[PDB]
Parts: sequence; C-alpha cells; structure tokens
Amino acid sequence: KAVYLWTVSDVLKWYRRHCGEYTQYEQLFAQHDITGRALLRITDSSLQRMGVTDNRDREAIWREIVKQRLKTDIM
Repeated sequence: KAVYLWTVSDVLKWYRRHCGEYTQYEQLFAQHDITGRALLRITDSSLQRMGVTDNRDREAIWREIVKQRLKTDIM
C-alpha cells in the first residue's frame, strides 16, 4: 500500500512491524491521528512535541520514518 494512502490503522501496523521495540509510544500515533500523509510530513521536532522526549527513542523512531520515506521516494 502506498504510504500517501495509509490510514492511521495502516500507520499503527507499520509502527508495530518496524518500531516493535518502542511500542510504549504507539498510542501517540493514534491520539495524534497520524495518517500516512502525516507520516510523510512529520519532523523530529513533531515527535518531541507528541512527547517522545527521550533522545535515543526518538532517534530510533525517526530513522524508521526516514527509512519509509526513502522506500517511497525510490519508487
């Protein structure tokens, strides 16, 4: 499924699969209503505003977001 079309549920499924060691934050994605379109636009600073203040955790999640953008872009 193209990321642009991902629902929040699609985002949560992606998050569980790729950020499985950071599940503690998973509800932030639902509470902030992060669709695929939002996922492609969010910044490291958005993550910190959602409450991922731990640097190493936020770095890890951010890298997964960038990895997904790269997959999307090479297509």
